[PDB]
Amino acid sequence: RSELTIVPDFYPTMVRNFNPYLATNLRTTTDFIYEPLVVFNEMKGNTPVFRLAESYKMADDLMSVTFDIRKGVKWSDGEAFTADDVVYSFGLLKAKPELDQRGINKWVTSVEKVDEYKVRFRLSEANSNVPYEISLIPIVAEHVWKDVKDPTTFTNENPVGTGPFTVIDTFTPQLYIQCRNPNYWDAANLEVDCLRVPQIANNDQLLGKIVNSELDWTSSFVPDIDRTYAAANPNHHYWYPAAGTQAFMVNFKNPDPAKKEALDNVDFRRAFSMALDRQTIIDIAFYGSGTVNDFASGLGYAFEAWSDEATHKKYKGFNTYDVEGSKKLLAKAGFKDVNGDGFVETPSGKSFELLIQSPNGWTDFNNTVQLAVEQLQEVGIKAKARTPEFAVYNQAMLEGTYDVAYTNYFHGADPFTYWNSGYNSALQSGDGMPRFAMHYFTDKKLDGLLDSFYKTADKNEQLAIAHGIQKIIAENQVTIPVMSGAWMYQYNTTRFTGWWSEENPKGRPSVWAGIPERLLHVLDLKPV
Repeated sequence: RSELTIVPDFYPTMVRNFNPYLATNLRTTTDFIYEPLVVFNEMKGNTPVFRLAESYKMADDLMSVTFDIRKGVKWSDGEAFTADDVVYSFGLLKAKPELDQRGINKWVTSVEKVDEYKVRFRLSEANSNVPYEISLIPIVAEHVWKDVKDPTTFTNENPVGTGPFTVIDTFTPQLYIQCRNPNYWDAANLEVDCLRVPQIANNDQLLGKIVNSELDWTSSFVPDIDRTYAAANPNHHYWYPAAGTQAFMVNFKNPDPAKKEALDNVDFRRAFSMALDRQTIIDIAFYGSGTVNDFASGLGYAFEAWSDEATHKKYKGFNTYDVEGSKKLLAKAGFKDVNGDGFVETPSGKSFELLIQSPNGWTDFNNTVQLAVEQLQEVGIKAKARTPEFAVYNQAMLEGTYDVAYTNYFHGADPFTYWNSGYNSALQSGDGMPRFAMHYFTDKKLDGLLDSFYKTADKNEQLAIAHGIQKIIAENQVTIPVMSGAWMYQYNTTRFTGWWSEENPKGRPSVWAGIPERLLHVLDLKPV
């Protein structure tokens, strides 16, 4: 019996709740107990990997999509998994919207049974991203939940699932073990017999247990990891691939004529970007946990699959640490120190200072701004750090009164979330809008491409649209991308091999609930 010790989440004690539809539950329910129809491998162009369903096909009008259920799949209790399960699950969520955590009801008007192994989702809007959203919704057993009078308080203590681990072998306040689904449709590929889940309340307890080498799969913050964890045992490894993008946003409509002259100048934005030392920002402010983002468009290495490598190379130098190239571009653009103070004045000769914002209390971001100031000072740009409370920092962007601001962004399964929220001109106005697109740069074509990204299910067409967005953003150096966050993930080779890593980058390696790829990952694990 091979047991794999995982820590998808911390708890003060173990409470037996495997209801996939409750916010508060055990983090080994989704994916392990209830297998999705499809798991999209986001790190790899968001390519779908077929599991419970064999295939899906959207209508050319993109108002509906059908899935073909794989035949022969059984619930850990022996019962057959069919379209009836899919139809029931979505109906349950449609009728009791609080069970719908992801808000899928927004997209799916109804789910109908085409036949025992084929289901059709009817949509309320043309959107080729719906199959991806559908994949994230857990499917339960109709023959079981139909008799569950209270799905909102039901704790599902003796789960009947389609996933690889459905048997609750041990359950105590300090530990629970979830073992192999005896009717698992893909048992041949499952070599791990059980999931050993130890109770760990916080980072302190985890650190102690992880350095002692008693864990296999974790996704927790580990301080001074190379010294504390890596050096303790040669079987101690970790891989932190790229995540969400972080950057400095410049205000194109700065109300100060002099500052605008600088910010609303593509060459100055490029100089500003070449002065930054990205790798140092990651190593110092983020303790080495992050990835350099030298994409002028901000695409980032989490989506290199979507990148037009030619557009990347062409502007990559404007997003690489280059002190003398910076001083030179500024010189060529007319930004000269006519005052004699060591700081560049605008080309029309006006003096200026740039206030760089970061929310009060966000230490890593605050330190990043401080480093940016030092670095900008080396090229003649006069900047000063400021740390207003988030509300003000946020209001200043929505009101367009700020100069420069460091910020992170939401990170989707593909580049859309970043590009749309960060650059769609329609998001720069209206009441209740976030700060993400508040740089005030506008381009009718760019918006056109963003709004068409999901209006085609033709991948290559969509891919072309991606390249189109990338070129517009990169050539205008709209913002100054700095880095990509890190996906936390540590693995131990003492008991298993096959782990994903920089050398074997099959996908997002984290063990957290919310990372569907963890199912495919556990399936690549082989005991030692």
